[PDB]
Amino acid sequence: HDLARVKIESADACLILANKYCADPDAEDASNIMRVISIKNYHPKIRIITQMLQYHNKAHLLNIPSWNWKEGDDAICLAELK
Amino acid sequence: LGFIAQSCLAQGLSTMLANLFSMRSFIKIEEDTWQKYYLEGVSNEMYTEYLSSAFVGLSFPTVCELCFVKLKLLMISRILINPGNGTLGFFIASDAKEVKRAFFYCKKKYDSTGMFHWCAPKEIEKVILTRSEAAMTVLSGHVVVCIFGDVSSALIGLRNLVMPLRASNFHYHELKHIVFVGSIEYLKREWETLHNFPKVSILPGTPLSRADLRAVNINLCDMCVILSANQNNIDDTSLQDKECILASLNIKSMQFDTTGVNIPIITELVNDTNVQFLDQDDDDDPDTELYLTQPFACGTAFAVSVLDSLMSATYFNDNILTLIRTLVTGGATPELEALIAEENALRGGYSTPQTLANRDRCRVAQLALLDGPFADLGDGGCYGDLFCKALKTYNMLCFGIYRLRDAHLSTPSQCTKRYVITNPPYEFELVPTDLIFCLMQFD
Amino acid sequence: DDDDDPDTELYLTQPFACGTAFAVSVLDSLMSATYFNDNILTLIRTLVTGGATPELEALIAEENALRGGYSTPQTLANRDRC
Ligand SMILES: [Ca+2]
Ligand SMILES: [Ca+2]
Repeated sequence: HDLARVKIESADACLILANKYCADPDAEDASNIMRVISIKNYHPKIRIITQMLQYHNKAHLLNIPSWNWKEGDDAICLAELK
Repeated sequence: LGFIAQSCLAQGLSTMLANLFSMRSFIKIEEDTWQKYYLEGVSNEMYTEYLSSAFVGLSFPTVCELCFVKLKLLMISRILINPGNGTLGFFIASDAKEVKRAFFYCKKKYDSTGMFHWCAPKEIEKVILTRSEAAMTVLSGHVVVCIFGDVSSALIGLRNLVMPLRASNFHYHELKHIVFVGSIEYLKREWETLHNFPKVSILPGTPLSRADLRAVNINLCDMCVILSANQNNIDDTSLQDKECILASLNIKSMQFDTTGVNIPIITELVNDTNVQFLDQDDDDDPDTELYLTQPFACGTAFAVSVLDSLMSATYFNDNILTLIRTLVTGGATPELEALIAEENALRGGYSTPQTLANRDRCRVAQLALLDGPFADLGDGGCYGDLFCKALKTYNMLCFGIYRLRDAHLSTPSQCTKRYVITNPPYEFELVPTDLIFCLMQFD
Repeated sequence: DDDDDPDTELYLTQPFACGTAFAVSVLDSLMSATYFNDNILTLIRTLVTGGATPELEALIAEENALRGGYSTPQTLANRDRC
């Protein structure tokens, strides 16, 4: 319902920020996978740009059927890029 | 775990039992969807009453059979499940007032007890499978169980999962091989109760890895069962069930040289709210109850919350409870409970004709309507005709119809999801592409 | 041997301008760029980390481990990258 409030359907993109300074990086990555799953579940077509604290979690989120990197989805892996 | 195993034998049976045990009124919505047929199915409930004088005459079964058309109800002193060849009758009708109509209207290879298969104790190293060894081995129509565990994870008790699968009325060739994929340490912790069982294999790794799931031949497995044992340590709503959702979504997305969505998978959820993430093509409303959801209606999701209703039903009819223990986990004779109390370890004994005779108990199975003598009845459009013909010919008692979601829609669709309908009326439309829940005797 | 000031931003600090210090903070700005140009992020993953092609991403997704194979003319052909 909150996604219906912010109009995800007409939104061109959705940006998920991450708390880089966290006690457990896997926990923050897991919160982000919840965010991504929820947003894709309400709407798979919408673009998602997200921060990734670990590289293998990027592999986990690649396993999502709704995730489609070719068209408009991006994953920014902080460890990989640094 | 018994409900999960029965769903493994016949997909969507856990939903059937859960809806039977929960008390639901009759609801009709005007707009044509699968939800009308599902809501008609869930309205029926489990009941018990004594048979009338008409049914206690020349013989019990013959008078009991085929009389369900006039009674408008279905029947399931000892516990009797689909009998063949003042006594209680277990009825699946809707409302207890109309259920009160039958009475008023008179017009060494096995285990010691013989209930389950048994074999010599085995070492954990004997059944450990590596990716190569699992890959070369031919696994088809088998059971794969993904287990999320750590050192601090509590004991799931997979023994109650493995007993219902290997019952005496199942031949050794008819058995389904069971492979547990997960951390080796946790599986070792629970292996001691498991080493007495046959056809069990262990694969260290994680279900998130696609390589392991390819090695265990998911595309041809009969059921994939996802469990997490760490739910008691984690308390936050978000932290719960993330591994299960990821495993289900990764299995769905996996592609084979076909799409993994058609793979049958059952996932255990501690939090009902997560159920919306299981199916991508589903409308999600938080207010919607768990039983109304598509993943539960199709039998792909199970949660223990529904079992709460049992506490009510068990009070009103004690017999009901034990019948459940007969429909799941195989048979639960008091001698078996006495042996568990004394030893806690299942033990096998030398076969005697008495044990071999104790195999007539029926078992749940799926019947395919496309191929078989009932093909003509499939397009006829009368469920009650199928019911009567099956009862007369094969004495097979059918609980209900496991039906494609989009069959009622005129335009053909590629969806494979099927929902259960319990005790459909006599005048119920029937399509060729349906499954029948049935109880079958030993052969 | 530098003038330190907590008010000074990291990009203006002497050790960062010398290329001897790094932090993930700067990488945050990537999100903004990644929204306005999708392809630019690809260029980043090409300029750093070498060349991670769709095929390599698929292989890592399937296996999570690098694999070596016998050379073929096609494999030796895609070496033109600067
Ligand atoms: Ca009712
Ligand atoms: Ca959904």
